[PDB]
Amino acid sequence: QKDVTIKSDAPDTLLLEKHADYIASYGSEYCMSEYLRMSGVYWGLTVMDLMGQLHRMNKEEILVFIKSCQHECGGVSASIGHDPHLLYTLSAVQILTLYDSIHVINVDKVVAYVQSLQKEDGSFAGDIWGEIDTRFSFCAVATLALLGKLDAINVEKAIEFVLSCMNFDGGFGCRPGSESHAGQIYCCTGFLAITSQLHQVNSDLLGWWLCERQLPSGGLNGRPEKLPDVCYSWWVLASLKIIGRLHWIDREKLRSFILACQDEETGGFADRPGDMVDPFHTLFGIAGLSLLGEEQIKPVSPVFCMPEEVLQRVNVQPELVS
Amino acid sequence: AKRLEREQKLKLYQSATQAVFQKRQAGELDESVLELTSQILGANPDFATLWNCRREVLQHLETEKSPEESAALVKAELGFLESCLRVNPKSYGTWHHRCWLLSRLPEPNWARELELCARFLEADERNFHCWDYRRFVAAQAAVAPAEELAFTDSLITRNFSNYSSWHYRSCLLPQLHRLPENVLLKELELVQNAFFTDPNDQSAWFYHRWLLGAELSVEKSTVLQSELESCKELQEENKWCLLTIILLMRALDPLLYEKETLQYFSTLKAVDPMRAAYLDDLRSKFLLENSVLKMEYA
Ligand SMILES: COc1ccc(S(=O)(=O)N2Cc3cc(C#N)ccc3N(Cc3cncn3C)C[C@H]2Cc2ccccc2)cc1
Ligand SMILES: CC(C)=CCC/C(C)=C/CC/C(C)=C/CC/C(C)=C/COP(=O)(O)OP(=O)(O)O
Ligand SMILES: [Ca+2]
Ligand SMILES: [Zn+2]
Repeated sequence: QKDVTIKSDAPDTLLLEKHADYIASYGSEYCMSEYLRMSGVYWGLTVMDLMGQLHRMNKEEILVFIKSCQHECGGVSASIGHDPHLLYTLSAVQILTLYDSIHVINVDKVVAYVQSLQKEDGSFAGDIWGEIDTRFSFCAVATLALLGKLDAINVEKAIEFVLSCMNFDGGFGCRPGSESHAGQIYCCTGFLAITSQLHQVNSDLLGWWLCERQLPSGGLNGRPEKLPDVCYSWWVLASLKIIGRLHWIDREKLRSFILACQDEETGGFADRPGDMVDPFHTLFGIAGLSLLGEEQIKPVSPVFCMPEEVLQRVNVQPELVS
Repeated sequence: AKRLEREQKLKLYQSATQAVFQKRQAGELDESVLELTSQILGANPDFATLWNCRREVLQHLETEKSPEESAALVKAELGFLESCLRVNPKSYGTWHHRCWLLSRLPEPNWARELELCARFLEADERNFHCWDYRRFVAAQAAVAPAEELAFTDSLITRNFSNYSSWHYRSCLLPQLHRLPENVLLKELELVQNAFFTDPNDQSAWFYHRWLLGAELSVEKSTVLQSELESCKELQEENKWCLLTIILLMRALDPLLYEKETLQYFSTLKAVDPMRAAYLDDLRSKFLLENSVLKMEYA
C-alpha cells in the first residue's frame, strides 16, 4: 500500500515537443554521468527517433564518437578513454542500427568481444572483470541478433543459464537464486524471444506476477510492496508484450501514471510525479506509451527497445507468444 | 551559496579524472592514482572504469611491493568500499569490486562480510545487490541452507521486509531435499499462518500459489478444504484470499465447484478491477478446462 497519490495538477497530456527539446538540448549530472555516455546517447536517440525527431541530433558526430570508443578487443566503451563493456557495446550497435551505419565499427571484433564474455554455464560477464548478470545475457544476444551473428555464442548453454534464473513466482533475477525483478524479467524474456524459447516461460503465471506490479495510482513497481516508477512502464510492459499478456494491466490507469511523471516546464519524465526528470526515464515513459498504442509515438520493438521500423529494415523481429 | 561549493567539487573531480587518464596512458600505476580515483569514486561510485583502474593498480603494486604494503592496501581498500557503499548501496561496480577483492584474499573474513550484509539489510531489507552479495558470501563460506533459512526465519517474523526473504526461503528449502508432500503440507501451515497476521501481506499469497501449483489425499484434500473455509472466514474484500479460494476449488474438484468458481470470479473482479482482464482470461481458461473434463463423461 506504499504508493504515490496522483495530484489534480499532474500533467494529463502528452508533451512531445518539450521532450524533443529537452533531449535535443541535453548537456549544455551530465558531468558525473560520462561513464554511461554511450547508453545515454542511445537513450536520447531512441526516444527522439520514436518521436520522429532523430534528425535534430548529430549523426556524423555520433558516428565518430562510437568509432573512437571501439577498443582494439572489439568492445565499446561508454566514452573516450573509458573501458569497453557489454552495455555500451549493445548501445553502440543499437545506435549504428538506428543509423544504418554498422560498417562504422569492426563487426567481427564486436562479435568476438561478446563471444569472449560467455562463461562455462552459459552466462555472460559484462566485461573482463566478470560480473555475471542476466542483463548481460540479454545484451550479448541482443547485440549478436542485430549483427546476424547469434550463432557465435553457445545458445543452449545460454538458454539454460537464463532458465536457471527463473523463480517460484514465474519471474527472473540477476543470477541463479536472485529475487524476481521486472528489470531482469525484461532481460530474460527479451533473451528467450531472441533465442526462440518463449514456450519455456509460464506465461499466465509470470503475466500475473507482472500485472500485479500495477498499483492503485496506476503506476508500476518492479517487485512486490515497492514504490512505482515510470521506467517499469518499460520493464513490465515490454515483458508482457513479449509473452502476449500486455492487456493484463490496466492501460488507462498506467497511461495516467506515465503522463503524471512528465515535467511540464522542462520536459522529460521523472521516476515519479514532481521529481527531477532524466533521459532514461524519458525514454521509458515514451517507450511505455508506445507499447500501449500512443499515436504520436512510433511503435517500438518490446525486445530491442527501438522503433519497429528500424528492425523491419534489418529483418530481425523475434516471434513473440501472442 | 550551495552552487559555489558544488562547482568546487565538479572542478576537482573534473581535474582528478583528467589526471587519472593522463597517468593511465603513461602507465603510472601507483598510489597517486589510488588517491585520485579515491576522490572521484567516493563522490561517484558508478564510475566503473575507475574500479577497473584501482584493480589494475592494486595488481601492479601487488608485486612490486611488500606483502605488508599490499596488506595495508587491501585494508585501506575494504574501508573505502564500505564508505562507498554507505554513499551508494546500489552500485553494481562498488559491490562487484568488493566481490573481486574478497575473492582474491588468501584468508578472507566471511563472518564480517555476513555482518555487513546484516547492516545493509537493516538499512534496506529489499536491497537485491545486498541479497546477491549475501548469497555470494554464503557460497564462498559454504554456509549451509539451514543456517540461512534461520536468518530468513528471523527477518520475516520479527519484521515484515518479507518478499526478498520469502524468496530466499523458496530457494533454500528445496536445497534441504513436486516438493515433498510432508514439507508441502508443513509450508501450507506456515503460510496459512502468515495470512492470519497480515492477510494483506502478499509474499505468503504468492508463495502459497506456488505451493498449490507444486494423489490428493485425505491428508491434502482435507487441508485444502480446511484452507478453503479458513479463507471463507477471512473473506469477511481481500483479493488474494478470493483468488486463492478459486484456485483451491480448482485444486479440489473444478467440475463440482464450477458454479462457485463463477461466483468468486465476479466478487474478485469487483474487489480488484485492475486485474479484470487477467481474471477474465483465467476464468475462460478454467471454463474451457471444464468443458474438456465434461467430455470425459460417456
Ligand atoms: C542519478 O542516479 C543514478 C543511478 C544509477 C545510474 S545507472 O546505474 O547508470 N543506471 C541507469 C540510470 C540512468 C539514469 C539517467 N539518466 C537514471 C537512473 C538510472 N538508474 C537508477 C534508477 C532508475 N530508476 C530507478 N533507479 C534507482 C538505473 C541504472 C541501471 C540501468 C542501466 C542501464 C539500463 C537499465 C538500468 C545512473 C544515475
Ligand atoms: C535495450 C534496453 C532498454 C536495456 C538493456 C538491458 C539492461 C541493462 C537492463 C537493465 C534492467 C534492470 C535491472 C532494470 C531495473 C532498473 C531499476 C528501476 C532499478 C532499481 O531497482 P531497485 O534497486 O529494486 O530499486 P526500486 O525498487 O527502488 O525501483
Ligand atoms: Ca542533425
Ligand atoms: Zn526508474
